[PDB]
Amino acid sequence: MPKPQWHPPWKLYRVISGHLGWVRCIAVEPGNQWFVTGSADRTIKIWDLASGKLKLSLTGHISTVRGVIVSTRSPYLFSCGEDKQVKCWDLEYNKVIRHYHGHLSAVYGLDLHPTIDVLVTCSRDSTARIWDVRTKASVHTLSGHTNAVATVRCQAAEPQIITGSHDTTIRLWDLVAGKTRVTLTNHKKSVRAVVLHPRHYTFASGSPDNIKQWKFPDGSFIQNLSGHNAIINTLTVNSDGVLVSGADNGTMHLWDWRTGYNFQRVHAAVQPGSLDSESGIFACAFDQSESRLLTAEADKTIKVYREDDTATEETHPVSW
Amino acid sequence: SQLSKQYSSRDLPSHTKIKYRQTTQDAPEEVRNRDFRRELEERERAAAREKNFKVKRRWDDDVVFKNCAKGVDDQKKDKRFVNDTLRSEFHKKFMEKYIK
Amino acid sequence: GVWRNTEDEILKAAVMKYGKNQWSRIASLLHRKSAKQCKARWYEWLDPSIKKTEWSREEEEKLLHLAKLMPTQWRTIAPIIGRTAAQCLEHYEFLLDKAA
Amino acid sequence: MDFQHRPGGKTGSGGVASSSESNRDRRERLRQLALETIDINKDPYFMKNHLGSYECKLCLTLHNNEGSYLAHTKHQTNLARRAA
Amino acid sequence: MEVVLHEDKKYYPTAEEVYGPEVETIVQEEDTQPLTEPIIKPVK
Amino acid sequence: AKTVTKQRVESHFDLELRAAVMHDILDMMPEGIKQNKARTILQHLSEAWRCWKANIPWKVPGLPTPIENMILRYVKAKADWWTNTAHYNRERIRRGATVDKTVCKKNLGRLTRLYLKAEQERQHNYLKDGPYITAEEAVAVYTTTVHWLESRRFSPIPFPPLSYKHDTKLLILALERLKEAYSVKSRLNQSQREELGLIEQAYDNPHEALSRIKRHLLTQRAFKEVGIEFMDLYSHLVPVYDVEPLEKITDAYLDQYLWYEADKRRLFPPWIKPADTEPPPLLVYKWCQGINNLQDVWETSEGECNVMLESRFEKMYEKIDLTLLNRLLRLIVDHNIADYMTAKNNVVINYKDMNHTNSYGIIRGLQFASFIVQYYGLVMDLLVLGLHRASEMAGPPQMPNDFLSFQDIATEAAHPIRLFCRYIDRIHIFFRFTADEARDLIQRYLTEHPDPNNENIVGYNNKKCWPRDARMRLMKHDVNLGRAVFWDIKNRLPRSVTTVQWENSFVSVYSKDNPNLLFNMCGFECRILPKCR
Amino acid sequence: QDPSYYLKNTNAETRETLQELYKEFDKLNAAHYSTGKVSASFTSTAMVPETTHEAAAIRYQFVKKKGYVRLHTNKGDLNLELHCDLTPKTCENFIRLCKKHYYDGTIFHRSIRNFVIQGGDPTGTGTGGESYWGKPFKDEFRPNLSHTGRGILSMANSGPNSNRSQFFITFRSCAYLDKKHTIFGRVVGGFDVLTAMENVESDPKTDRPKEEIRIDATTVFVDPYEEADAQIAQERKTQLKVAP
Amino acid sequence: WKIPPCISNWKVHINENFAKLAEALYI
Repeated sequence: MPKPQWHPPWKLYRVISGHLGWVRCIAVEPGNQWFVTGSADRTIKIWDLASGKLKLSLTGHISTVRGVIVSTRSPYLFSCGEDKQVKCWDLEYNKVIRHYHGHLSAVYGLDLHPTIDVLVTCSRDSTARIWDVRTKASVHTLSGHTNAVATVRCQAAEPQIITGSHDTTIRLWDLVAGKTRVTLTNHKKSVRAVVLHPRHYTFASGSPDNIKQWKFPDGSFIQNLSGHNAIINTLTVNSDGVLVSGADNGTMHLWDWRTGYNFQRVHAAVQPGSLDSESGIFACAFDQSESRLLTAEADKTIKVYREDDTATEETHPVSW
Repeated sequence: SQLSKQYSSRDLPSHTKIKYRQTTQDAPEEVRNRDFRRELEERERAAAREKNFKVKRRWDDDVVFKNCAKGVDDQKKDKRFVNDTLRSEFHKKFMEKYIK
Repeated sequence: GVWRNTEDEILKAAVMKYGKNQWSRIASLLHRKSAKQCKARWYEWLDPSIKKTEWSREEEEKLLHLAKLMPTQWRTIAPIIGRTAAQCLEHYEFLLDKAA
Repeated sequence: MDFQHRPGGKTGSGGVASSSESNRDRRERLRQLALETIDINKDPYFMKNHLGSYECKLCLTLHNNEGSYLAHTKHQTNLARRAA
Repeated sequence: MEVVLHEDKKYYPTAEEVYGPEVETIVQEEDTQPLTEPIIKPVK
Repeated sequence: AKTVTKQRVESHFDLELRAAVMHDILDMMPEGIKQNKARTILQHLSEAWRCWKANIPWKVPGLPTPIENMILRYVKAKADWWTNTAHYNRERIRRGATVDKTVCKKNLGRLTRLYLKAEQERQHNYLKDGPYITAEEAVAVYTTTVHWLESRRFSPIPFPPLSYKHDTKLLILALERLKEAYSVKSRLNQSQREELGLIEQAYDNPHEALSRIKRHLLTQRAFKEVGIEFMDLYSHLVPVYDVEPLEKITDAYLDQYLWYEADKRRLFPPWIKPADTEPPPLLVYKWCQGINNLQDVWETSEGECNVMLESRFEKMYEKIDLTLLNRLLRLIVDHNIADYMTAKNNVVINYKDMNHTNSYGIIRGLQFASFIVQYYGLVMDLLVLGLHRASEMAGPPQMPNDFLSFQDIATEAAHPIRLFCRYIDRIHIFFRFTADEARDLIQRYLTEHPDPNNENIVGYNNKKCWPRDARMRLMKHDVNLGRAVFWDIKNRLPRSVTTVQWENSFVSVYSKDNPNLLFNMCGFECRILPKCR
Repeated sequence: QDPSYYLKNTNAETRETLQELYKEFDKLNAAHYSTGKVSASFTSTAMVPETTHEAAAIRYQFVKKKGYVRLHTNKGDLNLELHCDLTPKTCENFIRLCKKHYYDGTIFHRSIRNFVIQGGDPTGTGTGGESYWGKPFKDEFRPNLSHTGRGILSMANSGPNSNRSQFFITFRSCAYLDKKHTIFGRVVGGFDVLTAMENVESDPKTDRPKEEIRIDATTVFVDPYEEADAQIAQERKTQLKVAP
Repeated sequence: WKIPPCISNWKVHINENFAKLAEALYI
């Protein structure tokens, strides 16, 4: 029974308001100069990382934008909406240059390969589609989940595609055949978010049942993190191993990646004019500097937390 | 579907090239060697620095109420972001502008 | 304008069959009776939640108190006291004639 | 010509008929409402005559209209007289 | 009190009161640049 | 798969919202519960959204708490989408870019529901938070009203007599007013033909109608509810009320009798416009020639500046307290007539499933509503101008003035307020100030509002339709004088009663600096340039 | 600030008008289904808006099953069981009558001709005596334990909120006492004594027994309503040890 | 988690400053 390490806690230092719809997704520019929020106001808003000023706002999705990602090696924006469409945007002309169409239902998430540069889009028709970027053709259609696929992870390691759906199963896919190889039924509830550690060849899955850490490539079941047992809509992990789990009740639970020890339990506030039901976290994301945490709250706010740098190990003790 | 012979005009070959990020466009070759941390504190420091006989009365004496425009100041009350469109200030301005 | 007991029973059965929101459907049944007349006859006379009782001492005191203070707004007075406006105006004029 | 904003009318309908047909349809609807209230009450005192009139067996009372029997609800006095 | 009017009718506290004073309250709307300015500028 | 086009927006949006409801309801269920009842949850959510559309307080006390919070959160999302979509639709219809009848009617229904929700909010907040008018301000206005009424020797309007000499002729004029609407002889409907039959019944028997009208004025203080609607003028919406036809006939003949009674007693002074004597272009010509034919008006050599102020009353309707109106109308007319006036506005506004009682706003569907708005604007003229300057306007009550005559040039120049014109709520005052009084007003204005950076120039609103040579020149002194004048005007009127906005007002200063005097009376933009200048 | 601030040229009778006016002038309560005030204030604009969701409150006679009082009636020591699961107000009324002697030391209130015998009331009229609240408890007949069968004890009343101490053991099934008197339970002992008291001589004017089964004592062998009172006292004293 | 069935309809305190103002109005 190892003694867990001490990750320092976090403190809220800025709150951004201005959306008239729910902040569905937060993406950060990979050079860490600005970030961007895709809202339920069908608005893709580029915000400054430092000043927090609204750089730009774009429309075009006829329904709610579910996913926003900016390519790390190409100057392109890939925004999937709930209008059964994905828009590729050239930011040099700031226009929709390419259209990805063919999902029979509303698209809930997307991911890109970091080196192959191929698109995967999980939607409400219990399927994902794998599209070539330039020719906009769905060269594959991953299927096998019975419920709508909540999230997809596209990694360069094996297996490449990790799909978490609402049928309490996780599918881990061989990419070259487009076929699922591992299926995990171990979650009792809907798998809504998964997070990969960037170096330890491992991942974790958040559900209303529990959190489950596994290991690539066979999906070997490493750990079961109990606690924060609400509808975990979003997950992120630091390079330090600081695991942030954010659920639809607006609570942040912060953990060590290795031991699974919950070191922080922080519930944020809401907007002044807002309901108590409007506290639900849609996207938690670290910056590229791994120093600022951006949470996408259901009162149409973006709450960015700083590290609680004044904390010490005896002011914040590690339990057991 | 490997067998279809119907071609939409949005299915034509177009935009077939892929532009990539140059070193002016934050290339991944310089993303790795660049550390975003002290960039973030220098840009936050820059933002924090650049944040900063017969005599009559007074002719206006024949009124009942004096100085009624005393506490009238809008300031940041309109800038208070109420996230409730029943009580949104833009919504109230919309109602008085569009309703006579 | 007249209200037969047959029409009142037809209106009560149409309300108990068709709910409360449907009124042109009720006015199709009631010959030479518009939906506004049906709604006014129901909620002003035929509604069973109308307090068709006699006034308590507390109800008389509140009626005389409110009609003395804030004058001649029976659609304001009647939801405070639980009566209808015709009932409260009639009983207030009865109390006025009792005082006079 | 606003084809998509024309009023509601379909071919092969027939149009609105005479007011007498609407009046007897309203009488049939009131008959069905009266029968619904009679079936809700489950009252054996209601009877249908051979000529199509209403009989109150609790009073031995004829009714040309259904509202006459509906208002006949003195009725309870002769009902208590027949109960003895 | 001197009766508060329906012109203001100020519900809710301010956002610094709600979130605390140390949180940088960013009530930011409208774009600081036009759409013609390219996000991530091209070479020239 | 088909694209989600314009005709498929709301259906796909509600379908995706329902799918989100299913995905966000399947996940807090623990082990067990055979009766999941997702159809019942959909019925609860549909009833909640329908009751929010109807402004009905929706509550099912048997309902689990996080399911109830999720229902409220989803209804909040749908309401925000509904309100923002109505905002963009109203913006593009005001631009005229979108031409669609169903979009226009849907938007008009959305704005009607939102405005009636806001009005029910305002009425409940008024009745819950008490009177906005305070006590001593209304008591002082009441006392000043009594003082001016005793000053004008006003014999009060009585109850209408049972045998009046021209009651038939006033009923004929009211029948002309009522039959003006139904002069199209169209197919109409049952309510319109019912109203026409009531009109012809009162046309056949005048005497029973007069007896019934006096009977309702004596006795009837409970009236039917009023319907409401709007028309769109593509820049704003204007309401139309709907009253019972018998009450419409009663209020029309009552309006005719009180208007002839106010004519006979000469209740309204002739500064009040729209008067029946002149067209509004002739009123423009009268106002222009009254500014013209004043003495030494263009000679601004010694700082006798000419200030033209055109403004409005903004919230002149919604802040009228009915008990204060009852107390003020018991002064004017018979107390049963005043009780009829008070109980007439205490009726229920209705639009489909919108039902709320009006209690603090005014209703512009009443026939006498024009008279009481002119009476309310008259006592606002008493409040702003003051009783001494109002007596200098009207002259003696035995020998009244016209719209634009006084007793003397000294009676003009005894006050800086020279000329006055009230057109319902649009207020048009011509002032002639001296240099010392203008400097004193500027000094007190800068005493309350100091401005070391001289920022008062850029807050001015000018007439943009005229050329730059035609516009009044914005230096510091004249704009500070106009802002001081508007500050002095705004210091008189309390915000409990009404407000006057700088953005809606226009203040022009003619001086030796500025050779033109600009105003806009009705639709007529008038620029004045003297032949000396 | 000042009342004469934003005011000038004050009139005289105005000043004595204002002068005359100034001269004249929770642990177990969580019910989880919430209050409807928040949803009502969100779905309508005619009330104060509520943003925090409020839970509904609920003691409500937190009892343990059924109690059994052996009433020493004139036919013998007959044990009548009142079920607080069936009717907690009737159980509270019967247990309070047994404790404060509205049933012990009392006579039979009523007896019908082999239909129902009502005993344990100090008034002896049919619905008299004392309930738990001082006034008579609420009358409601349960569907699981109704006023049917043999020995079925019901808190006898002429209507709702009128059952105080009179418990009516019904010797036969009848719909007259159903949904008019609160069916407390059934007689658990002395069934032959209860049948003999129901078949005893009774005057049918007030429908009351001449051979009245008079409960001189009420030995509580089990008491669900007094168990509810003891549980409420224990829940009060568990928080009164730190917050008296 | 017991759900009662939904039943469709389609298929008060007043401030005494009113009284204070009314009494001042009568005086």
